[PDB]
Amino acid sequence: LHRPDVYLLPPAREQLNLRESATITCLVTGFSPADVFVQWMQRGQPLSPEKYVTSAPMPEPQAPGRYFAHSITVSEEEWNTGETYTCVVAHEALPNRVTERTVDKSTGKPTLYNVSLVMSDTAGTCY
Amino acid sequence: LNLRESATITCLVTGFSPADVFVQWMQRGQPLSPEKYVTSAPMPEPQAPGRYFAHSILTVSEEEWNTGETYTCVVAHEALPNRVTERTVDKSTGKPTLYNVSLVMSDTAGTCY
Amino acid sequence: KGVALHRPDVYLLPPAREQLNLRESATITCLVTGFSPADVFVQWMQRGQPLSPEKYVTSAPMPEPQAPGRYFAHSILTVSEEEWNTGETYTCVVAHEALPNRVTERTVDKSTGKPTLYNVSLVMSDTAGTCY
Amino acid sequence: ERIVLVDNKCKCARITSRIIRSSEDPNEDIVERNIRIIVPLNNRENISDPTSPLRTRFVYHLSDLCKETCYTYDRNKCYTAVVPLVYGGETKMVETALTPDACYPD
Repeated sequence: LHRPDVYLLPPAREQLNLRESATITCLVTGFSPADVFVQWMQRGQPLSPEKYVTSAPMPEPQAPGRYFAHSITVSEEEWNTGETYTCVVAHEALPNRVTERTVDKSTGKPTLYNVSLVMSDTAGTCY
Repeated sequence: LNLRESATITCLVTGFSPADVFVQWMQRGQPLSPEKYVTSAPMPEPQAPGRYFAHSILTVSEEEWNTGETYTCVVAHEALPNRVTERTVDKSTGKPTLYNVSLVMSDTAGTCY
Repeated sequence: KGVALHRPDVYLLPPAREQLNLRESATITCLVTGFSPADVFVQWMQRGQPLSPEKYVTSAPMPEPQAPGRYFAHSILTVSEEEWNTGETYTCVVAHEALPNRVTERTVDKSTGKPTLYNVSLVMSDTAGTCY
Repeated sequence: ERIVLVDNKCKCARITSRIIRSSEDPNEDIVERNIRIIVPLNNRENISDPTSPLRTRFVYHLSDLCKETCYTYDRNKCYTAVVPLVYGGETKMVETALTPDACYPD
């Protein structure tokens, strides 16, 4: 009935410093009706069902009609390369029932920028 | 955050045995009504047989979130030495994010694309 | 009949600032250099309005010192100082067979002539961006 | 490994990101974002029509360009007008070339 919203939550650093594992989730919320599909894709090959756990479409207190759900584990030294752990959502109120969003290890909060921008008179054509 | 309508905060509890944990939200010294947050039911973990995990979701508007507040998540379970722990969040919980901005003005200096 | 159609370079020069001190008149010019052969037509358009031929006098091509094949010529126009004080940009045209279009245009006014002030107010925001 | 996010040449921006592997430390790898822009410094509000005032105020939204009067020119795309030049008796209603080496046929 309406447009689902998907966001990515990287694992917290305090979980990673234990050098034991990591947890990655992409929260889907603000959708109607219920019974929305979620799939986990990595490097183009399907991910095995046991490594992820999917919640149920419970309602949320703010929006009665809209529904929300959840899905979620990797080894600690595997996420360092990222692999971006894509998750795709299939909902009826979508253009092609695909609203893929993904985040890799590089994607996220930037520690530093060193933004070095140049500018000069001899320009105007994007040389 | 970038749509500026509201925000959601999530509290994750992981790796507890047995079941029957308790969770709630403490607001700078006063509790909130239960309906303002949703707690996920206990669920067996795939890898660890005896462990369980659970979620707590609280939605609150961005306009007030632009103010500091505390928004602490408190959990009670028997395994803890004092049976109760808690954590807190804030917009300032980020990182310093060092900048190293450099700017050049002269047209004379050689430029590359 | 034996001359290469070299690119006719065209430059525009505005009146000097010292000339704009007695508030008498001004003098714009356009020069064409490094081309072959001769018989190149040049005139000024004023915002698309053709200009009177008698108001300006052009030169006759003569061989270039460094390159004998290349030729060059000048065109000079005189206008009032308050005309430039009001802006009123013009453009100088070329008519030479070397260019596939045979025509190029320029633009000269107060803004394009030696801007002494640089009001740069660039704004940068949202360093994260939505680029996916 | 440097990944180029967007290379929009109309605004002439090269937004791109990299990951830097640290020393023998836990793999909390840092994230870096190098940005470089180019301003004509001598063009106008309208990059083609010779009537707009000079470029004074510049706006660089680092999310909008990643999808609109883009400032700099392009390698091949350009806009051009027509002159009333007659070239003597033989009438020459010829299209022109506002940008040299950029308005060439392509």
